[PDB]
Amino acid sequence: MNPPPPETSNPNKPKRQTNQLQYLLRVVLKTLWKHQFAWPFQQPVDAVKLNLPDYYKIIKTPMDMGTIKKRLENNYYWNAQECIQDFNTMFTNCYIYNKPGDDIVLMAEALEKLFLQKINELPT
Ligand SMILES: Nc1cc(-n2ccnc2)c2cc(O)cc(O)c2n1
Repeated sequence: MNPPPPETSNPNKPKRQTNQLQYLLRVVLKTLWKHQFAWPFQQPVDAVKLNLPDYYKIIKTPMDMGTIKKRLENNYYWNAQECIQDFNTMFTNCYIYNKPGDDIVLMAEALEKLFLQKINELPT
């Protein structure tokens, strides 16, 4: 049984649009999305479909690029740092659930390096 996915809207949370958050959607997320190793990370982990019944017994703060994308489209974040923290949660979850050298880990590590290159310089 999968948990509910992370929220992509919250009326109690203030919204904001910044140049940096626009960039994280238009440039960073949409470039990572096209990477050959992006597909495992484009939606929440379906533990039922993927036959990973222990996934959410281990990962208690799930995050994925589909959720991040919807948050960016919703102007859900206050600032770029909040969105960057969601990317880092996504990568860290993969490294927690899996072991060094696993195929999925190699995929996450390549995306993380590309992510860090793209956010090295943000607009002002
Ligand atoms: N051991 C695995 C297998 C995955 N997977 C398997 C088939 N498709 C994705 C997987 C997918 C993710 O988004 C994150 C993970 O931490 C995963 N870990």
